[PDB]
Amino acid sequence: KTPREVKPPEDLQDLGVRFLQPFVNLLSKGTYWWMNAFIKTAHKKPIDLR
Amino acid sequence: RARFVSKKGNCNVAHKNIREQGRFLQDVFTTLVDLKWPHTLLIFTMSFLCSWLLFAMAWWLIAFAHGDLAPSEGTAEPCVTSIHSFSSAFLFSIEVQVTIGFGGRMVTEECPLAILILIVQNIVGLMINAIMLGCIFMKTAQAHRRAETLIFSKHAVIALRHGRLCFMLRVGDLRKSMIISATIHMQVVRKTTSPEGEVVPLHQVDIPMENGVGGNSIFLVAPLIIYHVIDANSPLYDLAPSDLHHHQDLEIIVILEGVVETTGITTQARTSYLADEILWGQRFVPIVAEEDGRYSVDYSKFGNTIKVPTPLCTARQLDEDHSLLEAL
Amino acid sequence: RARFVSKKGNCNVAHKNIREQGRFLQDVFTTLVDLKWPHTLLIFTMSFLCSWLLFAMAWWLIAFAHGDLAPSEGTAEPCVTSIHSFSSAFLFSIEVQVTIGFGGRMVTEECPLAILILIVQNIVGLMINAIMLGCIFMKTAQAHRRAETLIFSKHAVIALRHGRLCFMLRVGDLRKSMIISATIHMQVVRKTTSPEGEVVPLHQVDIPMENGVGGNSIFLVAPLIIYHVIDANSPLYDLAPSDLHHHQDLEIIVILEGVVETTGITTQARTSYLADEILWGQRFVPIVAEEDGRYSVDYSKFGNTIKVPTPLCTARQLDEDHSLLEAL
Amino acid sequence: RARFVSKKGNCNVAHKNIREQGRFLQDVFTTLVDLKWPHTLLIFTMSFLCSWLLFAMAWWLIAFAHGDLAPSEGTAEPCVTSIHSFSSAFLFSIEVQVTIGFGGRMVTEECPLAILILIVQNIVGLMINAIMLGCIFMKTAQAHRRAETLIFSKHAVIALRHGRLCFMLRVGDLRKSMIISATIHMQVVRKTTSPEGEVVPLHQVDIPMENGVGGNSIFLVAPLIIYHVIDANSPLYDLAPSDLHHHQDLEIIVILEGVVETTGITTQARTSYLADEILWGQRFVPIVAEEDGRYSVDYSKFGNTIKVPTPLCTARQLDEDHSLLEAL
Amino acid sequence: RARFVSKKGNCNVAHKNIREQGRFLQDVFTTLVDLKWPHTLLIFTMSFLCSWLLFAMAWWLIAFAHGDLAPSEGTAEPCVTSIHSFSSAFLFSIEVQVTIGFGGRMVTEECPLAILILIVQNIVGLMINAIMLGCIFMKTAQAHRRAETLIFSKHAVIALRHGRLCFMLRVGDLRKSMIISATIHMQVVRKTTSPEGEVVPLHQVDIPMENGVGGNSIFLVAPLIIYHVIDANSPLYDLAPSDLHHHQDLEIIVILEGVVETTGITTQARTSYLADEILWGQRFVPIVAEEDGRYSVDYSKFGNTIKVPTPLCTARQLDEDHSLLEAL
Ligand SMILES: Nc1ncnc2c1ncn2[C@@H]1O[C@H](COP(=O)(O)OP(=O)(O)OP(=O)(O)O)[C@@H](O)[C@H]1O
Ligand SMILES: Nc1ncnc2c1ncn2[C@@H]1O[C@H](COP(=O)(O)OP(=O)(O)OP(=O)(O)O)[C@@H](O)[C@H]1O
Ligand SMILES: Nc1ncnc2c1ncn2[C@@H]1O[C@H](COP(=O)(O)OP(=O)(O)OP(=O)(O)O)[C@@H](O)[C@H]1O
Ligand SMILES: Nc1ncnc2c1ncn2[C@@H]1O[C@H](COP(=O)(O)OP(=O)(O)OP(=O)(O)O)[C@@H](O)[C@H]1O
Repeated sequence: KTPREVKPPEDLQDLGVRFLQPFVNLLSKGTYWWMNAFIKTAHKKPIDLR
Repeated sequence: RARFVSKKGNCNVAHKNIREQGRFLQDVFTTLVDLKWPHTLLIFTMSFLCSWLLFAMAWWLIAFAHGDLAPSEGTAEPCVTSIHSFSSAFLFSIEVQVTIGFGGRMVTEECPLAILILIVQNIVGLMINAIMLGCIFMKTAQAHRRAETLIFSKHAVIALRHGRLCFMLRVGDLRKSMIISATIHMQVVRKTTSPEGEVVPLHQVDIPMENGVGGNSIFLVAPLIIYHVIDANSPLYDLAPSDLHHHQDLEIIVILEGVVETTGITTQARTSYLADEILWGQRFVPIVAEEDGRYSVDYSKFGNTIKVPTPLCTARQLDEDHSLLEAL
Repeated sequence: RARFVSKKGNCNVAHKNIREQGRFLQDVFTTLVDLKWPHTLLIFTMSFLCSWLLFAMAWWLIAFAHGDLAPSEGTAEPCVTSIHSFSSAFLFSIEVQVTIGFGGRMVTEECPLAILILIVQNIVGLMINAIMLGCIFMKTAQAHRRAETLIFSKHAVIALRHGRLCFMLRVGDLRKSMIISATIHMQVVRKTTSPEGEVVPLHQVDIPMENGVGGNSIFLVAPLIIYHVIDANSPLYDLAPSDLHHHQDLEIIVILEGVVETTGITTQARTSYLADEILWGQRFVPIVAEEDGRYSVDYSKFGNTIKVPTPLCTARQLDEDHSLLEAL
Repeated sequence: RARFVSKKGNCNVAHKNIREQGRFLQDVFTTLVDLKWPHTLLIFTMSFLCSWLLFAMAWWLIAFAHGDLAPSEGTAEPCVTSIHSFSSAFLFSIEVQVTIGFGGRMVTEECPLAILILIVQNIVGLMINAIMLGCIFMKTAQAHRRAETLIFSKHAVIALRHGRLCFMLRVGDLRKSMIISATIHMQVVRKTTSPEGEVVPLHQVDIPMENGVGGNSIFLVAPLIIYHVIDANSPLYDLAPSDLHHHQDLEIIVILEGVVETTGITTQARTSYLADEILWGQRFVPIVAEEDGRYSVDYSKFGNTIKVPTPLCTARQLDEDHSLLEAL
Repeated sequence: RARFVSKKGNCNVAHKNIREQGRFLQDVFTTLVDLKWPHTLLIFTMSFLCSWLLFAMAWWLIAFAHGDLAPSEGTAEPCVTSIHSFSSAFLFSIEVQVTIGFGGRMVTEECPLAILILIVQNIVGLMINAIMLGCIFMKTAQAHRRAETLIFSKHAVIALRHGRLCFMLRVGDLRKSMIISATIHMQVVRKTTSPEGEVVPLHQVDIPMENGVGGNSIFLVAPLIIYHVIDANSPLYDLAPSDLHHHQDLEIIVILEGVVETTGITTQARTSYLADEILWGQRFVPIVAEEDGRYSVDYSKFGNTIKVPTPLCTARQLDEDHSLLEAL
């Protein structure tokens, strides 16, 4: 009966404003696939501080 | 003191001694549709098994009555080619009814009764197949998968709007798929009594939502707030703070009814709020923000509210003191 | 003096000399759907039989025109392999159209006309199969199996509520499956007359249910009471006790319309009450009780009422004496 | 001077130069559903023919590329057993895609490319079969077969009811099958003009039916009369007798919308009445009589009326003279 | 500053951090229905491939465990006739599950475990086939192909009607197929605030369409104009010209909901107008003309308007100056 379900900070504590590895898997945490995505927009649009 | 409807739409009421029986032979389909998947699966599988085995026994018995298992003399031709064991007749029945028909075991003209059996099994196979397929269809077109995504905050708040003290609650839809003709029926329930004296345990009063038109339809894309303005005609016009509590006979039944976008069928979600869950004097914090070229519905902190004081008396005494202060 | 609608929803009215004919070739499907199960079964079975036999005659005739039954000379190859009797051609037709195709009797290139027959029978088989399956579907998705569980007490009572004399009746749903947008249309019917003089035999006045919103939707989980408040605009405002009786031209048609939960389709139940069944001066006893952690709808004694006196005069004379006592 | 809607529901309006194109690849299904039966039949048949012939050419070409038509040397085994003519490959394609598979001509391991072709043809066969069957279903579940039985008298009459001059018409349902939530939208249409001056050719004003509740639902079992009470808010409040005629720009669009009983889908019938068909000063004779233990709806003389005089002036001048006679 | 709904019905709002997960194993069907055609096709094809290959491995393994690939001694009979390569077992699996069954490779009584495998594969084949076919059906019965033909002019105009300043817009239907119970829900949205102070980003007020009955249903055959009369209760009663502009927080959400004629299911189209698209002081030119014995809806110049001046102040100041000029 008991799922001991969850308290995931990866999404929750992030609250929607974050930039780092934890939500990414160990694989990307070694190979920066998320960082690939992050750079993906830097071509189509100049980055900004917001 | 039970909840009328669970916080997840469960109608928490047992029937206990219906008089009559069920539907003669139509309740089969209805009771078949809404039912746990593995049980329905098993029922259909076992229907196919029994249909196969029955005609398997039939074919085997026919071959045995034709005197076709013993002789193998070469002269007399079988009712059906090359069957020597009940296993053979069973394979044959499967080949027939599933419409496979390999050919190594084949019906012959030597037994017209066997031809009758063939016709019978084909007709039965088509009938049972169409029944199973109609059931599987109307089951795979099932609703209430969406009715679980239609979320409702665990709490409802009251506040002051337009100088009036109106009961509110936030509604939530999580799927991008759209509900059509989304209609709200807030409905307060309690054990209330007429002046003449009759009391009914679960009395039900349709409390109208405050809509600029007055109707009950909404257009839910971003999870919004549903609210009732408490007027002297609303039963909640005698409600006061601190009267609400989990031991106060009080509950407001919230009904959401609309058409699924992909499937033209209709679904209904239910949620309820008894007295304590109705937080007094708060406001749901706006979970929407103008995103970068977008509207950002922060679904996090969804039902998170904020406390605000208020005149801690009935809307009755609200209008009392208000009339006393306006006619001054 | 017949009942307009039976106590079980039967519209007890015959048509007697419709002018025109029916639907050219679409009435077939509609008249096919709603129809007794064994008759529909038999119709489909016999459709399959005739479809099989027709092409059976076709194949047999082709083999016979090819000069393929007599010779067996060994040289000339048949249109279709190894058929020697009409029984053979019939087995072949069944194998083809049911998509079994054992193989002992098989189409050959020697007759292109036979290839045409094969194409024809396959197309016809698929068309007839899809028709039968669509019909079986829309029949197995049939409604009004639920419309029988929607029960209504054999009697309706009037009493005093809010100092007002309102006509009531209890509604009942026996299935745990839920009806969506359950809507009530109480409708009084009699042979009434305009002031100018025209009378119509079955005149129909939609008598509005008293709903806190004013609309006609309900939320029926526990079998509740539907009621109309008799106002000077209600036609029943001239009604009096002892005016009701089984020989008083009077009847109130009760309509329940909603969407089945599992099948998004809509159903309607009907019940009616003529003058005598409308018990004067009673109250339906509350059949609900707070069970142990539950709400106990005692479905037994469902329509059992209790007698209560009342001013035995018209709501007209009610307001007359009430105005006389209030302006005193 | 055309009729907006024909006396049989035909929307007598052409579009003439829609800007854009149609639906990319979904209009196929919609345009497929509502379409004459033989044309749809032919389309499906010819789809099956082309699907069979295409893979027939495929198999034949494969056998010919394998060098399997010429040699018959006995050693080299074919891609597919025993095909020697394009007729053979065509029979094989039919056996495969129709799932017959006699066996005399059978796929062999000697050509994996042939195995690919087999997989391809089976997938295509299942996809095309499901498409054809879904189309045949939603076509055999078609509506508007009932929408033809919903009849409407060729004429509409006005008379005096409740001292008021109300426009009427009789409605008719010929099927014993019941319509659910039968809703009326009478709608007068003409080339009318705002005070500011703008005129629109087919202006449309929803003229409300007089219902005791006020809503637009009815309960049609015995063919009854629909009627509008002409109030100072009704556009017909400036209408007079002898103003109606087939050259008077005037028409009242009558809409009937409800759910078919057997098929939970919705249908709509349309009928219209321009000025002349609106007979002035008559009453539809009651075509119902209390039969022997039954209600006899004499469907004969269905729309037959009876002439009755009336003040031959506008409801405007009606209220004028009425106020002059009451304030006297 | 994004658009709430795109000019083509796209709900331009992202969810961003839903708390929970999806539907356990029912979201499969819903997410399956509405999905790009080639992706769904591929999913079903690959389901058939995996189902075939799995049992192919099964049959091959069984033949190999029976010691049936090596010997070919002639004495021991196989579990299944004449398979010598995994290619053989794969062809056999395809023949079985597709119900073809040529016959050259056929199940034998020598392995009851093989009979079990046969039963298993037939049951799985029927289950998967019914699932695929139900999905293909409810996908081919898809809506929103019609919802694209329901067109709306890129602009909305205001003008004077009945001496009143009413917001308008023209609606358009391009298909001759009819929508049933076509209902309009104009709904203005902005970031508005209660007097007490709470602001909500996307607040939503159902602005009622001006209908002679008051309801929200229409009857769209010729593309007509929808309009709201701006009353002191309308939120737009504080609107003024030159207040509208693409940087004015303002938008009016237009909802069209009805039943498709051929498919009894319901569809919804959406269009929106922010402040600038709301052209001030114009009138849509009548695109209808009485054709030769017909009504000519010139669908060209569909949304083309004409400019007309007007008092360039709020409906508030309209009633201000109007009361000042009438009480003079
Ligand atoms: N961010 C969210 N996304 C989706 N569903 C949510 C979210 N937050 C809550 N819910 C659902 O709404 C229901 C009631 O919401 P409630 O107001 O209790 O949220 P909560 O538990 O207070 O979480 P939070 O504090 O994040 O709102 C819960 O059953 C929960 O599953
Ligand atoms: N008894 C009836 N049963 C069914 N349909 C009828 C009947 N009478 C008329 N109709 C249909 O109603 C439509 C209009 O009816 P109308 O009032 O013209 O009847 P009618 O032609 O005057 O015949 P009658 O004089 O018998 O009423 C016609 O298209 C007709 O098909
Ligand atoms: N306990 C019950 N459960 C289900 N259906 C019932 C029950 N009681 C009555 N009904 C149904 O309701 C219909 C009318 O109800 P009615 O008021 O006549 O009940 P009744 O016959 O008086 O029985 P009771 O005295 O128990 O109410 C009947 O046709 C009956 O089938
Ligand atoms: N004649 C027409 N037929 C069908 N659709 C049209 C027509 N004219 C415009 N539309 C559609 O209506 C939508 C908005 O209409 P709009 O008023 O912008 O027309 P428009 O672009 O001004 O063309 P026009 O000047 O011909 O009206 C557009 O997306 C367009 O596809």
